[PDB]
Amino acid sequence: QATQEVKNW
Amino acid sequence: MIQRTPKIQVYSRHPAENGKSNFLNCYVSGFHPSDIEVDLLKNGERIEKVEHSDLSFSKDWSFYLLYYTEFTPTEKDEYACRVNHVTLSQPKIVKWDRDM
Amino acid sequence: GSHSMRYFYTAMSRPGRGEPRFIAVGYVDDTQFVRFDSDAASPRTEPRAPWIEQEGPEYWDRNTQIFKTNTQTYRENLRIALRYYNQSEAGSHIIQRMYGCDLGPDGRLLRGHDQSAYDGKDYIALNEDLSSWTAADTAAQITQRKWEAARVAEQLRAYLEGLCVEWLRRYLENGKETLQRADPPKTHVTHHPVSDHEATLRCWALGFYPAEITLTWQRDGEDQTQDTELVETRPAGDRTFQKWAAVVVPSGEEQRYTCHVQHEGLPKPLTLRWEP
Repeated sequence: QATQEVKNW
Repeated sequence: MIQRTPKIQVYSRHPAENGKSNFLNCYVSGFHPSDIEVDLLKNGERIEKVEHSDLSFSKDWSFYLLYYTEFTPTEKDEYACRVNHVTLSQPKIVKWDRDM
Repeated sequence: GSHSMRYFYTAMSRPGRGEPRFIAVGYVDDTQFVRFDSDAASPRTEPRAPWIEQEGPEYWDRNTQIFKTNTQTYRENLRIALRYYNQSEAGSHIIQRMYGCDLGPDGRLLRGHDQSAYDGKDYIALNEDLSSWTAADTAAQITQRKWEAARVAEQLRAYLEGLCVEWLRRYLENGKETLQRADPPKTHVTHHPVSDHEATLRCWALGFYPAEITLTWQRDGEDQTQDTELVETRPAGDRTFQKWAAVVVPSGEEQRYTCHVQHEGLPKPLTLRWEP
């Protein structure tokens, strides 16, 4: 199960 | 840009036996960037129905792909893999050697 | 044995050829189980191992939403990276990410991972504490400061210690007949004369899973590392792997050489020699 991205670079 | 040229191995899934169906593999690895052209050849001509794995990469960020097709080896038919990549000035052809 | 889960993301810009492509693949150990490709006719998370197929529609929808959002996020990250490196909009560039969890033999978390790269070079990595970052350069330090301000590490720690481990354990159980089965190598030595006074001995390992293996040649009981040609472990296409190691030896000295094989499917390491 993948995780969501939290913030851009 | 810092680029890495592909390593290439050409080999069969199972030990080759003439007249017995098998799979011909061309494993390309160690390359960066990811765009790459791979053909499998039978007597110098491109094999039409070739599949490949989904793009992934190693711990050093270099990419790898497996290209493969069903084949029935014989004594006389020659097989090879032909690879093009931005790091190559001409396509690299690696012949299938059943001992490697 | 020990087990791991990893996701691998690749985002590749291609100015003049549409928006950047995003590909994600997921592995348990050396077994791929999902893929997503933004260039597919209908981008969605797709199964790549039989034991994942039983997950219900909520699983497929949740993961597809993640990867569709990530397609957009990594297009933005590629634009940001151009600013951070003073680069033009004309070139093609790649972001990669790899993250996931490792379990020890008792199923306990050993450690988590989350690392990213730009153009094939390390960019930023979550430290083993799951609380701080290592930036590779002054560009990645900008991202580090942004992620510190937003407490990103705390969210990643919560995933890596929680959902990552829970889902890996579930996959290991559902796929136990394959994921928890080691296939030992089938081994043999071949002999290839190279001239009247030397021959190649090649030690083969075939049909093994997982991919980790050690193959070494000794001469008179001393490792021959500098003199051994060792090919990269390679996939057979049936889940298993292959490897060989070769030495060139003086004709008449073949019995002084022994090949040694270590693999988790073997109860004891093997010693082999050429058997004419």
